[PDB]
Amino acid sequence: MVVIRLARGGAKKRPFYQIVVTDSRNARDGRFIERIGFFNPTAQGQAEKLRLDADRFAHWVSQGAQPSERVASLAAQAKK
Amino acid sequence: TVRTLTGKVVSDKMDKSIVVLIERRVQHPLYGKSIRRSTKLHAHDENNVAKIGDVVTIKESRPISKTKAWTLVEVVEAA
Amino acid sequence: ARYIGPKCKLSRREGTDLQLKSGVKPFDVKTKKANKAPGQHGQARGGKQSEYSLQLREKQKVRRIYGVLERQFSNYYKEAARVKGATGENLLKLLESRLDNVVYRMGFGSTRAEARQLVSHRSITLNGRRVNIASIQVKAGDVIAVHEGAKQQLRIKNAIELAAQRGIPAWIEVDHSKLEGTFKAAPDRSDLPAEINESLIVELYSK
Amino acid sequence: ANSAQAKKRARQNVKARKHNASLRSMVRTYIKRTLSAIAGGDYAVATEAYKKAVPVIDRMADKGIIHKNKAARHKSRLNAQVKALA
RNA sequence: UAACUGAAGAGUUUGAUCAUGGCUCAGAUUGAACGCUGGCGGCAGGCUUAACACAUGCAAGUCGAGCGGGGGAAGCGGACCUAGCGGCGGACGGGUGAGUAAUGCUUAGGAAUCUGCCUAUUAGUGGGGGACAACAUCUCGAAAGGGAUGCUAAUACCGCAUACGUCCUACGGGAGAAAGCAGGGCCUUGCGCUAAUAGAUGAGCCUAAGUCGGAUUAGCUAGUUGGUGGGGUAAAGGCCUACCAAGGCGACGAUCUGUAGCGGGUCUGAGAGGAUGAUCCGCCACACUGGGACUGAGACACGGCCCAGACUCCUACGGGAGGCAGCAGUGGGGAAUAUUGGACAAUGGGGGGAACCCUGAUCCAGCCAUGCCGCGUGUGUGAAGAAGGCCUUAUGGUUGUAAAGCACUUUAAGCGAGGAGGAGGCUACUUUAGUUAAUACCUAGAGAUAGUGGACGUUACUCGCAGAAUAAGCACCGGCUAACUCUGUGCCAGCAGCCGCGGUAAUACAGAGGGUGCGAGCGUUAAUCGGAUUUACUGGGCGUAAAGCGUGCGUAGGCGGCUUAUUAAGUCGGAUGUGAAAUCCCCGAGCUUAACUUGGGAAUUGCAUUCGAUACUGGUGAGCUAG
Ligand SMILES: [Mg+2]
Ligand SMILES: [Mg+2]
Ligand SMILES: [Mg+2]
Ligand SMILES: [Mg+2]
Ligand SMILES: [Mg+2]
Ligand SMILES: [Mg+2]
Ligand SMILES: [Mg+2]
Ligand SMILES: [Mg+2]
Ligand SMILES: [Mg+2]
Ligand SMILES: [Mg+2]
Ligand SMILES: [Mg+2]
Ligand SMILES: [Mg+2]
Ligand SMILES: [Mg+2]
Ligand SMILES: [Mg+2]
Ligand SMILES: [Mg+2]
Ligand SMILES: [Mg+2]
Ligand SMILES: [Mg+2]
Ligand SMILES: [Mg+2]
Ligand SMILES: [Mg+2]
Ligand SMILES: [Mg+2]
Ligand SMILES: [Mg+2]
Ligand SMILES: [Mg+2]
Ligand SMILES: [Mg+2]
Ligand SMILES: [Mg+2]
Ligand SMILES: [Mg+2]
Ligand SMILES: [Mg+2]
Ligand SMILES: [Mg+2]
Ligand SMILES: [Mg+2]
Ligand SMILES: [Mg+2]
Ligand SMILES: [Mg+2]
Ligand SMILES: [Mg+2]
Ligand SMILES: [Mg+2]
Ligand SMILES: [Mg+2]
Ligand SMILES: [Mg+2]
Ligand SMILES: [Mg+2]
Repeated sequence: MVVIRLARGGAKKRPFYQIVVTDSRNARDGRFIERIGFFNPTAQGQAEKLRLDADRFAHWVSQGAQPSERVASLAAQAKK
Repeated sequence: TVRTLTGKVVSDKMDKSIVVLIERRVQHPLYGKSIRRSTKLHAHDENNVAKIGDVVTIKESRPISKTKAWTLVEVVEAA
Repeated sequence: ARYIGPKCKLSRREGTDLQLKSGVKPFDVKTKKANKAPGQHGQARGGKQSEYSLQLREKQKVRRIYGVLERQFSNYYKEAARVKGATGENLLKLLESRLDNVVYRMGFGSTRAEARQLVSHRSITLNGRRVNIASIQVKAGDVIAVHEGAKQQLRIKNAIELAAQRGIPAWIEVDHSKLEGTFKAAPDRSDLPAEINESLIVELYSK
Repeated sequence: ANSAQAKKRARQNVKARKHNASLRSMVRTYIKRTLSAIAGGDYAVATEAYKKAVPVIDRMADKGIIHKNKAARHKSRLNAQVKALA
């Protein structure tokens, strides 16, 4: 199954997520097919908090991908 | 969308099969002069048309046997 | 780590003032052994001083003016050799933008080794927040201002006199009234001394 | 097997293997009868040994016991050897 | 706008000199180890040696809304639990580098293939049978585990029927599936099951060119190279086999032997090169040693099966068990490398309609100066230049504003108080689409009131309190190389990277006083590149320093006169695809700064495809006469 999930690479105690389309069997931080944005839960000052490219999101959803429950909430949080 | 090579027949002693020799002029990595390099490909004949000393164009295909994956296309200059 | 030892002993080795031990009756007349190098054979006779001792000597002088140990100073040089100016004056720019140095010019504190005691001890409010790092680079527009919580200790009222009578540079817009700084842009290599030679430091760091 | 479900899987493996071997044997048996009729040379006995094998082969390729690409091959190569009888 | 900026020498052969030529030194780096010393925080990193043997716990389950049996609480019915059958998972995630010199990897391209779950679209789901576990009685055994006999459900198994499209066809025709369950009112949605297509994804196969030594290894092959018929595979193919033919590879290094996982990258260097392949990402291989197959969409399966070997363990001698190169840990080897910790709160993974269960992945915490980065160990004054120590022309000089004394300050550690963020959501309570008999149920979306949910965690951070109080060492001082004197010793004791010191004035040994460099570190050993133009492509030599074969002739090879037409292989230009991400570099954004993290670029100048240009080199044809 192709899915859309968050890959976690930041620093210890301050995480930074990539929004990534990938076969669900690969390791969380391993091989992937495409990256379509990013998510920063801390995001001080002039730093972005979320950025999701949505035309590629729609393309992959319609090809059969399954967004996670956090990426499905962030795609509704965006475009708002 | 089918890549081809042109080269000199060097054997035909086998049924339905030639052996082309392809030559290539390639510049050397550290001293950059030039080199003559050669590779012999086993290619597939059908009517046994090509003869030793001939120059022929071959193209790639699916395997035909163990060590044969090129098919003859024409005899460009029969000699 | 810092340096904690005789202050004017390092002034006699370098032959210049080095601006330590700030006082109203220094005139560099607080040692009376001045212009005599330290120790047993201090100025015994002439000195060879051949082409690696002069480079190292002036680098040591610069370092001891500002209180920077060798690792940090090497990092400064490496950063200055990277900017697209010229390695020479980038270094002095980087060294004059520190916190304790900027707060020493502004008059709070007599010597730099006490401007550091003020910054480190959480008594300075850069852009409204009590920072306690001594080497923070101060950029164009930083408001340096004394913390309202210690504007009474009498270490300041003499430091603000000794500051007067003295310089008031062309890149800090101070006023010893409410104790607020407003750092300008950094200075160029015409507002600081010209004995400080830095064509030798670039060749010292490139042997 | 150091788990409960590991030996349950081993246990089911054995039933499945016993049940599959019978059906593979069954397919080979009918291919053998068709082939030993093709040796005889009788076009009619052969076309009647072929009509009793095709349903068995297709039934067993539907259950997954063989691949359907393999049943297709057996059907084609066994029909091209009784057409060449007469 | 930036993404570029680049290159140093010294000592040592002589009485002296110039050259040659080695040796040594100053730099950067490390998964380091050792010695002396040791306050703190942030980020990382932590068996490189024995792919050595492994005690103990944990690392893969889940579903009662597929199915019979059971069980105990509670008031004969509701709820609740689970040994067995059945589904799905266990082929991922995690470890390690033994084998592998090309069936691997990298770069660029292909056909002849299959693909659970997921998305889309089409035709369906009809009616019957016979079993086996559990269970109930026997039964061998110390145990583990079987053995007999009956009895049973099912989305377990097998016929029969019917198939839009699917398979074979000689175009006439022939062949082949499936299963129920749940929630609300037979009819409705859901969740499933069957057949097919094509997308996603994932895997198998092919080709060309690159990928470490050795000729003190020159011949190697006999299913070996090719073809036809048959078998075999998901699929091309000597993959297999019977015949027919005889071939195929090799000085452009075959065969044989040694070593080795490969790449993105990392270190060094001005570059060109040279070393290397820990940590992070991709691919391959392996799982105590060798040989197999089963089940499955997928394995020839790390915590699965069979049988061979070794090896360990229990035993009642009847009989059996096992595989840390998963996380912790033990023994051993070694110069050397950590806790038998916490939670699933977050990101993922498995199962489930959900509730929720599992997860040594992961997120965290403990230990270690192992590295990088940052902070502290106080700040002013202070000339009776106190005493003491050391040198000394005996008076002075130096340690030295250094210390005291006096005046302050309290960063971080400590003791008290407040306190974000990492949690989006879910449950209730209203309301509006949605399909439908339907405003039920069930999927969606809007609203304010509450309830609930953090392992880290005494969190970061903020604010108070007391007092300089709790916090400095190591190497060196003849030249190279920054920095000098005294005493002890007498070629002894000793030092030493190189030159070399030491035989009674030792700036070179040992202590002492002074100084120099670095600083929570400082020295030594080991290793790589540099300096080394000291293997020289960039970029060296060969009369006498090392170096022209004793001399010819000639094979492969390399190179080759002049004019012209043509070709377009080398050469040059443009366009298109590719060159994973991370890393390096440049702008700039969060960390109080900095390390660090991160947005965007630039770069990856290599590869392939295609369209052009013809001066030069090559090919082809035609001419010439200086060789
Ligand atoms: Mg092959
Ligand atoms: Mg099960
Ligand atoms: Mg159960
Ligand atoms: Mg290996
Ligand atoms: Mg069934
Ligand atoms: Mg039927
Ligand atoms: Mg049925
Ligand atoms: Mg053939
Ligand atoms: Mg065949
Ligand atoms: Mg054959
Ligand atoms: Mg060889
Ligand atoms: Mg090896
Ligand atoms: Mg060089
Ligand atoms: Mg399966
Ligand atoms: Mg199978
Ligand atoms: Mg397994
Ligand atoms: Mg194990
Ligand atoms: Mg272990
Ligand atoms: Mg030991
Ligand atoms: Mg979890
Ligand atoms: Mg504190
Ligand atoms: Mg919170
Ligand atoms: Mg000297
Ligand atoms: Mg003496
Ligand atoms: Mg000595
Ligand atoms: Mg430090
Ligand atoms: Mg070199
Ligand atoms: Mg030479
Ligand atoms: Mg000679
Ligand atoms: Mg001669
Ligand atoms: Mg010749
Ligand atoms: Mg030629
Ligand atoms: Mg060309
Ligand atoms: Mg890249
Ligand atoms: Mg001619």
